[PDB]
Amino acid sequence: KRSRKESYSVYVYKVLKQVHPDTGISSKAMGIMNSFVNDIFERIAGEASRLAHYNKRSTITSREIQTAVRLLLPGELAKHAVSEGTKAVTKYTSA
Amino acid sequence: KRSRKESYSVYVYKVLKQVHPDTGISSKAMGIMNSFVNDIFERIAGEASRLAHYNKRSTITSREIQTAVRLLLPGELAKHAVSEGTKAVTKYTSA
Amino acid sequence: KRSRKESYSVYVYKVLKQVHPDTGISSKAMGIMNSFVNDIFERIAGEASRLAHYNKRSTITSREIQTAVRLLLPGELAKHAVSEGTKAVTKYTSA
Amino acid sequence: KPHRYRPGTVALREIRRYQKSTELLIRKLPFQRLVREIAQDFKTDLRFQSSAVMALQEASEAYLVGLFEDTNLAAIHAKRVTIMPKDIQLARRIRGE
Amino acid sequence: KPHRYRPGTVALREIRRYQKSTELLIRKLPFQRLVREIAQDFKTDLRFQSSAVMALQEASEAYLVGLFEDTNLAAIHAKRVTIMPKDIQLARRIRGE
Amino acid sequence: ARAKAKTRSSRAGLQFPVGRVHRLLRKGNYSERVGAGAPVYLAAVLEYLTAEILELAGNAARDNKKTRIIPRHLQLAIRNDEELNKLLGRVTIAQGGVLPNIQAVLLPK
Amino acid sequence: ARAKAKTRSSRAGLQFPVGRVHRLLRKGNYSERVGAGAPVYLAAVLEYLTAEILELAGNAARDNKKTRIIPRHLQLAIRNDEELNKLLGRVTIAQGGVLPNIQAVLLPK
Amino acid sequence: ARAKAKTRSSRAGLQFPVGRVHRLLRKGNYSERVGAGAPVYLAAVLEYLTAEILELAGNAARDNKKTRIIPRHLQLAIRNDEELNKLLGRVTIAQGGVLPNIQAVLLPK
Amino acid sequence: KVLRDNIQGITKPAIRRLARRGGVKRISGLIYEETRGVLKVFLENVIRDAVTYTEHAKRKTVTAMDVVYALKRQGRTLYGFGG
Amino acid sequence: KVLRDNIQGITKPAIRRLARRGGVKRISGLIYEETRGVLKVFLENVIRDAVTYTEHAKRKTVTAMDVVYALKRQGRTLYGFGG
DNA sequence: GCTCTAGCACCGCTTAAACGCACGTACGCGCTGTCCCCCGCGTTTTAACCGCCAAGGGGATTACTCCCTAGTCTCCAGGCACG
Repeated sequence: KRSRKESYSVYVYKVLKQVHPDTGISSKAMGIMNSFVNDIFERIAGEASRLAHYNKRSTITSREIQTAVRLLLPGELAKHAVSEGTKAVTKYTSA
Repeated sequence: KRSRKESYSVYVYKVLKQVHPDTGISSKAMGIMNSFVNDIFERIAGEASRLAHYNKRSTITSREIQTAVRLLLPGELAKHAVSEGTKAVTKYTSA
Repeated sequence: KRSRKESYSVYVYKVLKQVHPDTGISSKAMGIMNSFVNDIFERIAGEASRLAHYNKRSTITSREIQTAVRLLLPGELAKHAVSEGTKAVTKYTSA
Repeated sequence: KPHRYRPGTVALREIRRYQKSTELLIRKLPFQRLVREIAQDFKTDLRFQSSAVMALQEASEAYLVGLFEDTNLAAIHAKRVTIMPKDIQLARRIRGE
Repeated sequence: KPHRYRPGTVALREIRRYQKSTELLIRKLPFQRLVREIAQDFKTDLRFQSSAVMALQEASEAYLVGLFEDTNLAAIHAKRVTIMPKDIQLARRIRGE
Repeated sequence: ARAKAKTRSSRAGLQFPVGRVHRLLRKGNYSERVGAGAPVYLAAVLEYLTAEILELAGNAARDNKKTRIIPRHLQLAIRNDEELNKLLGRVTIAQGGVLPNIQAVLLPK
Repeated sequence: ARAKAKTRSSRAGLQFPVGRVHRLLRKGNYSERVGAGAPVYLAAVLEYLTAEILELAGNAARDNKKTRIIPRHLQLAIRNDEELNKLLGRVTIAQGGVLPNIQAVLLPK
Repeated sequence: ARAKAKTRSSRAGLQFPVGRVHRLLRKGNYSERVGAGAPVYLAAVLEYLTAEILELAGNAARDNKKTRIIPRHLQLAIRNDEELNKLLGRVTIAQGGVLPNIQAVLLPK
Repeated sequence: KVLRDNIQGITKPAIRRLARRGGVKRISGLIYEETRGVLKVFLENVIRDAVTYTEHAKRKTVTAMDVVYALKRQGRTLYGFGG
Repeated sequence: KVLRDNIQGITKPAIRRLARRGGVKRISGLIYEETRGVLKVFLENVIRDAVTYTEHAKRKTVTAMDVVYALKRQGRTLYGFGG
């Protein structure tokens, strides 16, 4: 008997095949991507919590992360991310 | 009232509100965009018809337009176009 | 068991014997004539289709392909083709 | 002595001004007279939309600036700067007519 | 002294002989192998009939030779009988690539 | 008891119509039958091209410190881009003029 | 019980096919419908064009003292007509080579 | 009697899980309320990040002509980009080594 | 009613403005009449087509839509009046 | 199986014979390199198009019919191979 | 899924193509003079632009009613395969 350990397996595999169908994966690289997504997630999450404390809002909306991604993410990366999330949330509200 | 002269009006304004919320649109620039969409749609539709006759196909699906985008649009734009078109058809299959 | 291939073989040979009874013909020249007939037929068909598109006409008429002859076929051969086509439709409807 | 700019300096200023400029470079009513004249050569008593005159204007000037860009390349090809009829004939013969 | 012509006379004979000539100017086997070289540069295990190799052949002399009429019109524009590469890429640019 | 009329463009998550593009493919007379991926794919490539060129148009307008897009900005935006130029070599923009492309030897020393 | 089978090209007094060109337009997807005089006119145009180029081809074969037409004769025929060159200037030929065209300064002396 | 299941990732057209990130923000204990657009926004941000870095890593793997991505490819991918360098200056990569960085004085001559 | 000379109505300094838009610094004196000629010839090339659409439409008035169609037939497609 | 550098298989005297058909009297030694380069460019375009045609047709052998289709697309229509 | 056929693979002579060197002649082009020709600017004219007003030709729309045209069943006959 084994307990399942959660990871970011199929999502990184699918996004790689969406960007490069003919490029393979090694498992140590897969661990590096697991640690990357966990690290950046906790960075944004902690910054969002600090903003919620800071403006005394009891909530984290899309606007808090919008603020947080010009906080941590730089510039063109941040503005492309803002655009991606903006179109994502418009598709989400349309669905 | 008069008969409706169909155009791409509201679509060009909403895609601009996605990509640049603050800038405005002139009627001349909007006519340029209408004639651009007319030209590119005409080119891709005509080449799709060409591939329909050429492979003796009565059917034109996304695969022939992927063929046509690989034909007409050069390189960087071609693979970019294939990427968001593939994302679009996957979300179409997932409705 | 092989498949029939559609060509312009005896037709071009007949009009060849009408314009020059005593001469011969090669197969490479026949490929040239077959591709020529296909290309000019396609050019006239494409301009006729575009003309029917422009003037919202859902049918291909002899008047608008005559227009297409004025368009693609230049100068004096255009009016010779007009004479030939009008004569041909005259003895066709009289038939 | 009244001030006089050197030959070519005002030419370059015209170049910079008119590359920066976007407006029409032909008087519109003599253009309309000419296009009505040449239309009358092929079909009598034709009428022109003013927007159609503008479209023929912009297509014509676009054709001309493309040909002149070609002849500038032909002139710098020929180790010269004064464009010549041989440059225009060359550009048209290269373009395939 | 042995028999030897002035420069250009044999060139004129070459020009006349291969404007008269209808047969193929380039070798078959290295052309087919070069087609295969570009083929596996794009997708591996790609095959060609001899007729397709002939078709790319005919396209190659058509395209290249047409560039040479455009090129020597450029060369006679530049008052020269010797062509230089700048004629070729300027001709390609005027053609509208 | 019919389902709510929800749009195929939002099914694509896109803005250029599946409906209008499919209609002009059907009535443009290009094939007898048209697959469902065809109008969504072609609307997607038009939306990509439109977004890219209005990105360059907006940057061109803000470079000229102006707010509203003009065909001067459009023509500038087209011939900064090599693959757009190769796409639109034979197309002339209304009131766009010519981008400053000045050959060097005719410039003064 | 039935009328005798009569070819429409000979009804028009032409050799080129009313039937094959009509069916090929109807399956070529250029409109939904075709007028009755349209493929007769198209066949007449094609027969005229082929008659002209074959007349010049027979002339070229007689000039070369040959009986059977060669694509060299066809290229010689097309490039020696200015209006056919205006029709087929961008068309490349199989085994036709080039028309004899030596320039003024290319010739010696 | 029940609506068919659609994931929020398919509603947003993302393939990172919206629900997983929403859970992990609930149980990451960062606020007692979280706006609904927040986790899908964050998942889209990581989607852009992972897509960017997998473009870079796949391109690097093609450049060293290896089919499978390796942490060396990842470490070249991060360290050859400036803004990812600022994003991950203080990050250790297992078996990624160091970017090829030789100073100009270390070269001979 | 009839017009005989409006090719000279496209003035020489207007051609100079066009050539400055074409980036020409120095223009020969023999250029201007040739530009009149080539613009003239181009206008037959365009307007026979445009009149041909117009007489296909059973109309008498030239429209800009047919101008766009004639220009795109020659592969010089004009943006700004289609649709 | 794999080849590296067969582009010189189109030999220099082949290019000379081509220019003799093109009516070039004197061909500089600098010329042959960009002729090979532009020939690479043109064939790269044509074979890209042709490979796209064949991969659309789910085949593994290029036909000359697809070649003349690629020549229809790019604007160098060729006669005589069943187009 | 089958099949069958020309491309792929491998094999064996044959000098034409290639190629390379060497003599030779022509080729491009810079300097510089020389001649010439069109731009810059000033001045003068004049209709272009503006702006303002009358009028009607036909573009466009709606309706009507009829010309026509693909489709299909069927039949037969000339073009294609084959020699």
